Amino acid sequence: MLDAVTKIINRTDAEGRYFASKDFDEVTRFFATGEARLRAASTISANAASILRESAAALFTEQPDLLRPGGNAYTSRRYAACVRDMEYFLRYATYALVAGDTSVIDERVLNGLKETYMSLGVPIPSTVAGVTAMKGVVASMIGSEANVYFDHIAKGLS
Amino acid sequence: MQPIILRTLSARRPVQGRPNLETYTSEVERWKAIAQTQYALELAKEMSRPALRT
Ligand SMILES: CCC1=C(C)/C(=C/C2=NC(=C\c3[nH]c(/C=C4\NC(=O)[C@H](C)[C@H]4CC)c(C)c3CCC(=O)O)/C(CCC(=O)O)=C2C)NC1=O
Ligand SMILES: CCC1=C(C)/C(=C/C2=NC(=C\c3[nH]c(/C=C4\NC(=O)[C@H](C)[C@H]4CC)c(C)c3CCC(=O)O)/C(CCC(=O)O)=C2C)NC1=O
Repeated sequence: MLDAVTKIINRTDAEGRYFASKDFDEVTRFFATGEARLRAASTISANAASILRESAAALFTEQPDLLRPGGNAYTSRRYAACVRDMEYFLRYATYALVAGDTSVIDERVLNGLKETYMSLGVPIPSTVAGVTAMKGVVASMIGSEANVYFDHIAKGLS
Repeated sequence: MQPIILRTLSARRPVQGRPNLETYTSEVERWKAIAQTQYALELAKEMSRPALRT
């Protein structure tokens, strides 16, 4: 997969040129923000259970119809699948935050997710509501460092 | 006519044949390689340019 540094390397290699001053400034900016990004990623990892608990509660308080019979989150199995998908979103958001790039979300998460949900009848707007709830819960904990990755997942899903 | 006049004096050069030039030939090959390298650098710079950006 790709992080920011590999993105810069790939760009320069496709141009067939050595790194220049601008590319070095870009990679230094990446190295500068890296430590804050690891702190955010470690905090998310340590508190992942709490984040899932709060975000699932927020989603199912916003939309109580999902849990009632006939809803897409009505069973132990469909509820477990739902919280599992939120777990996926958080884990891959942490990956993207460490990488500094969203291509891992496009490849491992978004590609085929719309068709999976349409095939199964998962309500995509409600899943986006869940991603937004997770974004708020996570921002309440680490700040605004992971906002762009959740926004990426939300745009890709919608 | 009675002075001693010397008509056919031997030359300095020895009777032997020309010495082989193998070492000189190798050193000229080295200079040719050095000269070839600098033009090869220009053509190699041309080789690394991107594909369809004319
Ligand atoms: C039809 C099949 C089906 C099952 C079996 C089912 C169980 C179930 N119970 C849940 C929450 C819950 N479950 C309990 C029950 C516990 N409270 C005490 O600790 C007791 C020891 C114990 C019950 C005897 C409580 C209080 C909650 C809500 C609080 C929470 O989020 O943990 C949830 C999460 C969604 C929600 O908040 O409603 C599920 C999916 N749901 C289903 O659709
Ligand atoms: C790593 C990236 C990745 C993602 C994102 C992913 C999503 C995903 N969700 C699935 C099912 C599901 N996903 C959901 C979740 C929905 N329920 C709604 O109420 C919510 C709004 C919403 C979640 C927030 C549900 C209920 C199912 C079960 C659907 C069914 O079997 O009918 C399935 C089918 C496999 C299964 O039955 O567990 C996939 C592949 N899989 C992946 O490998």
